[PDB]
Amino acid sequence: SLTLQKRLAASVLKCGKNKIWMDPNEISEISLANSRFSIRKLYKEGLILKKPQKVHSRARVRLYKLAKRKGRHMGIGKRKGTKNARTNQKTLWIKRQRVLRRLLKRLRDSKKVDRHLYHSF
Amino acid sequence: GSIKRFRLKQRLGKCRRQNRPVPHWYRLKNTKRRHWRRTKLGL
Amino acid sequence: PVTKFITINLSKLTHKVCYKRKAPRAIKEIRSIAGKLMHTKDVRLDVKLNKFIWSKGVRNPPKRVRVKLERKRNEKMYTIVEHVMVDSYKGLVNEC
Amino acid sequence: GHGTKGVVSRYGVKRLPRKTHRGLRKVACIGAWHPARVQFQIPRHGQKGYFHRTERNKKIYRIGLKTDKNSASTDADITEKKITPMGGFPHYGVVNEDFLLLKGCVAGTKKRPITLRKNIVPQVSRDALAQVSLKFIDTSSKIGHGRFQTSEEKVKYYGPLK
RNA sequence: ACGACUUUUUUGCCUCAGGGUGCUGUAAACAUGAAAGUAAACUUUACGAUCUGUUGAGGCUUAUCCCUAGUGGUAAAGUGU
RNA sequence: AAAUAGAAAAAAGUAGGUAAGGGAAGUCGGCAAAAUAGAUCCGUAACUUCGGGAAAAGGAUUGGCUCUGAGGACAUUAUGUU
RNA sequence: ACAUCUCCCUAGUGCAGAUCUUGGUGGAAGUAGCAACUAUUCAAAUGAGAACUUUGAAGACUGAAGUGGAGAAGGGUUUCUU
RNA sequence: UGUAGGAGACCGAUAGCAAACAAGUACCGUGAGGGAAAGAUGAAAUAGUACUCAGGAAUGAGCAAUUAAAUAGUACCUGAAA
Repeated sequence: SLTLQKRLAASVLKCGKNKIWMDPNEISEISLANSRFSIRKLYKEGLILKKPQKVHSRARVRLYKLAKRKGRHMGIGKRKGTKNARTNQKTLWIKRQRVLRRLLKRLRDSKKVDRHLYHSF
Repeated sequence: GSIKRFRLKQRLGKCRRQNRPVPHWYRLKNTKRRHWRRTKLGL
Repeated sequence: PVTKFITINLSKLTHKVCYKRKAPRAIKEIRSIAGKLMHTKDVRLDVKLNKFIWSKGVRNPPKRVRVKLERKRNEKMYTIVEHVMVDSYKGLVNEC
Repeated sequence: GHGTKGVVSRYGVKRLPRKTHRGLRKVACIGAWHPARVQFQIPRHGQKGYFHRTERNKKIYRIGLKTDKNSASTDADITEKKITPMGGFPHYGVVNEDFLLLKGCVAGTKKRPITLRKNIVPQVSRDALAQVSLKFIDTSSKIGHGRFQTSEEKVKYYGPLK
């Protein structure tokens, strides 16, 4: 039974049990291992491996995000959110006020308007 | 639970010590054995 | 001993059975047909053939498989069932 | 034959209401405390089909003959037809020999032997006396939805093919 | 349901395959094809959902479909009287 | 891996589906089931303690593709980089 | 270890029954049943013997409010190797 | 009542102290508490089932073998009824 070896192997590899590969050949030599030092030796030789991962690709997402950048899927049937949930009311207000207040200060400070005109605007 | 004090610790080790079967060297000149899930200590 | 190359319609053999048991049943039917044809106690089903059957998951096994049946006596009688890769199934013959 | 069937299927009783605890197709209530036995006249679960039956007074509309090359053809439609449909009968194919074209339904399955008998007494009815004049006999496919009638017609209709 | 029943076991039968009948609806592939526009030359070259052509195409059609003595098959050798 | 497996596939059960034409006429009872439902754009009554009623009612639209328009940040005095 | 009918004292002294008490045991019956939680297959190893041990190859599921990590109560050597 | 004696026209293992015994124990109850089932080989096991064969291993059998006796084989006396 490879139980013992697989528990040690997971610690040696620093990887999940489900990703440990024991070679089906020389399995007796592998099974004979009974120390972490032995398990390290097996991995070093190449008789116990960590598997390549299943790891998903961003590719499909990159295409879709490019399409969203092109504005394509922003139509009505691809909305479930409220207009507020799509883009928040506070954020839009905050953007307009901050850009306008920055603009007003820069005009006054640079002397392209006066303090009186600034305060009214 | 994980936390305990000295009297509990000593007693549990005592109960563990006690549980072990009768020695066969005595026998050639009975047993009460506890199984943990079936019979609890009741401390 | 002999090696013969045949076509099994699995769609016909899997016709009555549910999605969940379809691929298991298809495997059993392969084993049963090979066993019956070569008339052996022992039937051995290759991993490549197995992978081919299970390839489209439980719902949709291959509808037709070309299998290679080998009668082999070394008692030590058995048959080994293996897939031979083929494109069209049209015009296939059941010879050695 | 249909196997052993419940009371609804076998005998046609009305289903119990939607409410019913042990099922809509649960049986008729046998009743009677006295007499202290089930009344045999109650409908009950058991075989459906595979029963012996006499259909009576079925009219012969035509007797076909194997020898006739135009056997299922008519004077109205003179194209070559034998009784065998387009692609043959489902589960029966080619009708090999001479044949009886009989009005309406006949008990049992296709492939079954059927016994024809003369009526117990001669029949003096209008329908008995009457001389059939057929205008047409279909030979369209019953394997499909019978959209076409003969192999020649199918060839003429489509024309070019691979 | 299972028994039971219908069968057949080499002028057959099974097995696939071919052909028939159908059912679906025009495959992949390729086009020095078109196409709402796009960008890059001073009408050409890049990109483009899509549509058309090759193409009533491609697929699927016996399991309880049809035909074919077309392919390859066709064993146990057990039991009661 | 669940206190089992296999083979068969009818009744019957149980968790489900689906139904022509009718549309609650069944039944104590529309119970069950289904219809309805998200957004954007419209439109919204009786009545009211004028705050509500209200998502009333009642409507329309919604995919894919190729565009068009609107919303910043930096630095050259109208021009750029982003 | 056993009797006493020769006589007589003495008694917790005679069971079919109490839905008796206690203990054993049948018929019911190889029957009811082993029905929550998507699915397992192929080949190998082990061993006297493998659907449900182990390994590999496939197919899948849990799907970060996880059959994942950590912890409390509570359990108490259940851990771990042979 | 505790301890020590001597007793009996008492009970004889479902009786008799709850207890003839590794019993006020096991076990059960949050806890106060509740509270069992449970004796017998033979004269002698310093007579305890040797050895062989067939058995993967359990075990079985023996022309083999202890004992006066093994259908006395240690959950061992006799061994009723269902």
